[PDB]
Amino acid sequence: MIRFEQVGKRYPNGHVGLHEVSFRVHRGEILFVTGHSGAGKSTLLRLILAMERPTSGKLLLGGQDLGRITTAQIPFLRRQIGVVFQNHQLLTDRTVADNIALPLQILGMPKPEIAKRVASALERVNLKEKGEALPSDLSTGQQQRVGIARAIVHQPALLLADQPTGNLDPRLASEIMGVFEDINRLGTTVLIASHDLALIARMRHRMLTLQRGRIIADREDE
Amino acid sequence: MIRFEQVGKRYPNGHVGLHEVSFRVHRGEILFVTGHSGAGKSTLLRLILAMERPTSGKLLLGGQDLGRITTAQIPFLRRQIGVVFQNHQLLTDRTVADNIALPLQILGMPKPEIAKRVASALERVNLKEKGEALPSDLSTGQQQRVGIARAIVHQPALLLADQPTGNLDPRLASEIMGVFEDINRLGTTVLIASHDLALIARMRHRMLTLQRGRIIADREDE
Amino acid sequence: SFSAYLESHRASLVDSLRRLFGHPFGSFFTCLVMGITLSLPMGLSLLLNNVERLGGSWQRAAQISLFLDLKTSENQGQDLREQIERLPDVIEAQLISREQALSELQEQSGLGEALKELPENPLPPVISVTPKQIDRAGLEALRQQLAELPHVQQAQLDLVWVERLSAILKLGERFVFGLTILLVLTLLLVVGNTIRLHIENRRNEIEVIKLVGGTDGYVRRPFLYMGALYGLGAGILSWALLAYSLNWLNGSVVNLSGLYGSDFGLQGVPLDDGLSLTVGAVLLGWVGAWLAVARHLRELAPR
Amino acid sequence: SAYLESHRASLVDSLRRLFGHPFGSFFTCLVMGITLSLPMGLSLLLNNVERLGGSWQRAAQISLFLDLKTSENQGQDLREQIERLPDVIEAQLISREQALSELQEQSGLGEALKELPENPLPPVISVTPKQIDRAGLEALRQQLAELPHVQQAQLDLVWVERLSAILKLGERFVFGLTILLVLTLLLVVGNTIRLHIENRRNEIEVIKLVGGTDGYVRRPFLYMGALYGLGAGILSWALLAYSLNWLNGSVVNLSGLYGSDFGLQGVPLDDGLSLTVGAVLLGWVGAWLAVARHLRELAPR
Amino acid sequence: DGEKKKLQDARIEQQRLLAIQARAAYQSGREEYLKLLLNQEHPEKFSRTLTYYDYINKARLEQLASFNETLRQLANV
Ligand SMILES: Nc1ncnc2c1ncn2[C@@H]1O[C@H](COP(=O)(O)OP(=O)(O)OP(=O)(O)O)[C@@H](O)[C@H]1O
Ligand SMILES: Nc1ncnc2c1ncn2[C@@H]1O[C@H](COP(=O)(O)OP(=O)(O)OP(=O)(O)O)[C@@H](O)[C@H]1O
Ligand SMILES: [Mg+2]
Ligand SMILES: [Mg+2]
Repeated sequence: MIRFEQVGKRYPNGHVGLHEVSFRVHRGEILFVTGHSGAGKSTLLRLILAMERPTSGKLLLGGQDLGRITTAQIPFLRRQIGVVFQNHQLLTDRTVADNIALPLQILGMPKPEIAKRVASALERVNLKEKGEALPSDLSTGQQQRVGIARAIVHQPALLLADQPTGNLDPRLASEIMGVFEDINRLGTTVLIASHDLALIARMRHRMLTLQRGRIIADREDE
Repeated sequence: MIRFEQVGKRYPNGHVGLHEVSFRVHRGEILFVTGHSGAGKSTLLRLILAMERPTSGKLLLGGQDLGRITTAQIPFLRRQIGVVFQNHQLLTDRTVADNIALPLQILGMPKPEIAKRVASALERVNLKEKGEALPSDLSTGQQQRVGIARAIVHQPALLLADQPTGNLDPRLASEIMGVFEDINRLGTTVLIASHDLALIARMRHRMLTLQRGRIIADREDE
Repeated sequence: SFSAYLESHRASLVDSLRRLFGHPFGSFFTCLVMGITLSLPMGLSLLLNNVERLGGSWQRAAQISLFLDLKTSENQGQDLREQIERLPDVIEAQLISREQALSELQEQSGLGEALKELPENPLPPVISVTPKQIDRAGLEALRQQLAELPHVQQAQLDLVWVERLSAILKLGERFVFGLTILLVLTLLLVVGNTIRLHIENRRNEIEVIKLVGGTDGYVRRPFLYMGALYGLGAGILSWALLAYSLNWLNGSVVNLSGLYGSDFGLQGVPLDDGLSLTVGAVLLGWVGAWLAVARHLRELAPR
Repeated sequence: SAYLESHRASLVDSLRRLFGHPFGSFFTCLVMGITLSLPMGLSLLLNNVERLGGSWQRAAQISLFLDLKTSENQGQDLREQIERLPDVIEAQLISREQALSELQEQSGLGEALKELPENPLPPVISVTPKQIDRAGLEALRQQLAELPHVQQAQLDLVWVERLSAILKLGERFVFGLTILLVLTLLLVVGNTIRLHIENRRNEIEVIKLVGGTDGYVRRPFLYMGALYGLGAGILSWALLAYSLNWLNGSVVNLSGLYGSDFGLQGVPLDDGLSLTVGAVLLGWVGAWLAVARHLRELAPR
Repeated sequence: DGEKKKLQDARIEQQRLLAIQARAAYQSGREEYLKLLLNQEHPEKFSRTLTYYDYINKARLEQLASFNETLRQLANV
């Protein structure tokens, strides 16, 4: 339902990041992608979001195609998918309680279950000392796993996330990637991008490798 | 040498970021300070940059004291530090060659050798064909690549940064680590913080560890 | 749902007042700008509605005078009084008698010790009618039908500036029409620039709530109450300056009218026009917020 | 000698940023111009109507009369005597014969002295002080009635206190509409200039943590705020030329009917240059106050 | 004698002349001062007319004094 075929985003400048991608991802599978600095995979995950057009090929996401997408149908698809990204920004000069609760007013839930879902997800983050404070009050390491805990809350059907452990301990990394099979124990999609080959060679990973838009560089590795 | 005596910072929000610390920094000494998630070493780098209040204790960087110093004189000290922070400080909608040239317009150095120096830095970081473009026209690792290009230029006396290639692959990062001792082979002090521990175990160096704002968590691995 | 719609409006309302309390120097600074521009077109319109109440002084010049003969009878005097008032282009016809004409000279320096020799009063009664409009050129053609009366002794007009009162009037009507176009159109630009630049400010919060979901109404809701409460702050800060200004200038007009023998002065301000002034400031910030956000949402459109 | 290349680089970036979305920046140029035409457009209107004062808003007249024996050299002696008073306008002398003529054509009879064989009418003088402030009321009339050879002088409806009440309402309405518009002008400019620079707040803190100074960070925004004053000073000069010639189509109806050659001067080059450089220096002060708030908001100590 | 008709005809013509004068005094003695600053007339005009109406009235007093004083000597039989 997520199969790529003959798609690639052309750039108006002198460099085009991706040439050709064609792959199918099975449901309920833990996915990992890797590459060098010239390789394009953040545009590959942004292609699933598609805030700009792919301008080549045909792509499928369920019944509604990604090609020729309308403004009136996009934010129903955006509100069911929880995406965090590496350029870390949040609502400056507010508390962190409503920052976690940002999509919960969008979907619409009553008040007495808003606060208990904050504390139930924050226990794996080890932020019981700071539950209601400013985003600038948090650490530079702490504010990524707040955004990771944003993806944990209200259980999205599709999850994308970003490159995690940007500023987290290698010891405390083992608890956050242990969370991602617990949230993928039911029928979701997990697309964690990682680069440390030591910690991603433990269990079943598809291990897609990229170099300058070349999708076919590694096998299934199962 | 940089004498690192007793200092402790208390925030006005009610939380103690760091309880006590005292180190010893020699001329040209290399440090690899890395603890757990509560260790405020990036706050300690903000204490080094003197944009935070020292609160309690005393901090000493160089021949001038850090404390009761005028605001009009401290960015002269900040000019000779190549600070790289994990939130990416780049001017949006500008050419990429000006992003290297941010200290270069300050110091009063002539124009036709600006273009020679910005061309000089881009093979040292292994980044070609991306010149004369926006910072939005780059890969996610590439603003880290032009971020560390902002530090290596002009050969600063004190190089202060944290966690290069946190999202970039360790195949390219070994040369990026391998650049850093060549800067350290010259008469420069490098106090690089690398949050990871697996890649740094091969290098023979001095290691420091902080836990819950304590002075010493683990002993020096010199 | 309807329950989720009301909670979305209520949470955006209470966040706006917490935003309004924050930055107390900056929130009060743009509130005075929102009021002091609005005080000019409604303030000058309140002046023009107050000046037109005083209409007896403007309709006092160019009064036509007719002189009777030596024989005086008052019963044709009231007959010619009501006949002119039946004809249009009048305000009111008044006639004073010979005894009134005798009396008004006696406080004056003329007619001193002269009625001992006079066997009777020879001054005829007069009419004094001012036209209600001054229209255009061609109002000198009323002279031949005022000579239609059988008793005409003098018709001493000053013929030059009766037509020229149609020159001074409608010069000022076009003069205030110059400013009631210019001050309204400079009101629409000052409001339309500051509200649009607020959308240009704080730009980072829009894309972080758009890629995770959200509609166009949810992003517009913290700015719509932001546009409304500054408009509500505009009408209050307009209200204190107009009440201070009308109290400041009321001493001069009562000094002129008391010397003129009239009870004229600057009137107060209504409550019905007061509520109409404030809802205009609310709707202007509401309309200006809708046109402001449409540029920024089209800039980051999915397309 | 690094200041000259830094100023030229900041100016070329400001024009390049202005070409980026040019419909938005030209929208801000029009707002800065039309409100600027209020205290300058009303300034020339009070600089226009002082050329004619005898027939408009000033006709103060006192009926000071002479005795029956009057010589004409004594009248012109008193004309320069009343000109020594600081508040007079005109001083002319009327004679015996043509004063008899003007009363005859006013009554329309022409039979004033066909009955009495001798002439009783005194040759009198005309004192017309239209240039008074008139605030002394009839006490000014009593002070100007102090002549040894005057007999009787009248002033119906007291009429200098009424001329005071016109002139007091004239000055207070002008000063009422002077202070109100300049506080409308100085707050619209001061709000709008400060609220451009609250946008793009991340650019200031990038150069601040790596060093920088107050002179470098002021340079792209001093040229940005001053050029909107340069944009206003041309467009406010343009609309003042359009409005004055539009009003010129109706002043010639009054000028020809009265009988005069009264033209209205439009956009003088001395005031037109001063209108532009007034707005340019206005944008420099407003940007300097705006950047000082941005230094204090994230001060390190 | 014959001098009593030559004063009474002079008396009735000046009674006609004062009647026309007081009628002409009622024309330019009623104009308001808002008609001033207006109609191409200097403000000394329309304000010195009434004080000239004093002067024509006071001058005919000595004429009426001279006519009445010679009537009493003429009435002696
Ligand atoms: N708007 C653009 N115009 C031109 N070139 C672009 C544009 N955006 C990205 N690129 C280039 O295309 C490539 C896309 O890389 P991408 O955005 O996918 O990041 P990435 O996959 O995460 O790589 P990295 O490991 O370095 O972080 C980059 O090398 C970049 O230089
Ligand atoms: N303004 C503040 N007020 C109170 N506490 C603060 C403030 N800023 C930071 N802190 C505290 O500093 C602590 C950690 O600081 P720091 O960011 O330097 O650690 P770290 O660099 O992220 O270590 P690692 O990168 O491996 O995660 C945080 O737990 C946070 O609570
Ligand atoms: Mg730290
Ligand atoms: Mg990327």
